[PDB]
Amino acid sequence: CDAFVGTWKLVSSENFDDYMKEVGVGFATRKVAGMAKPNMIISVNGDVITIKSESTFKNTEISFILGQEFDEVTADDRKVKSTITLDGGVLVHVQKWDGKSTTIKRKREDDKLVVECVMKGVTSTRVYERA
Ligand SMILES: O=C(O)c1cccc2c3c(n(Cc4ccccc4)c12)CCCC3
Repeated sequence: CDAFVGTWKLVSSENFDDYMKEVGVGFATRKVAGMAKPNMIISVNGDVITIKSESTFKNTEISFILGQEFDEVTADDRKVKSTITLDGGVLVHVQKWDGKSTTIKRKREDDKLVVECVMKGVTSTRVYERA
């Protein structure tokens, strides 16, 4: 996947706080993460895709091969098992930890990068446009 390549800035966000809460993020991390307006920088080198989110809150980075599970430390310090695939042009990122699971879909829509975060009954949607 490469249509995802480029530098992206968060422009809008709905229900993210509820999302973080449901995932289990403590209030302190919720406050500073909810107010963050991170840049998402996505690059690809062959089979390795790298995605960085930079913000004053925290900088994070993952690098992976489609279909290969990998260990991740999240901005909220969860140690999760992550598995990202490309499905109908949508990057589907799954995190599993403690028998729980959350799903993050990244898609390209017009000129937006759209992010859908799902946990249990909560769905948060985030939009990012080119910088
Ligand atoms: O829009 C995001 O960057 C984002 C997308 C999906 C899930 C998450 C979580 C967070 N962000 C935002 C974020 C992450 C790293 C750096 C800045 C902002 C998500 C914060 C920690 C809990 C889970």
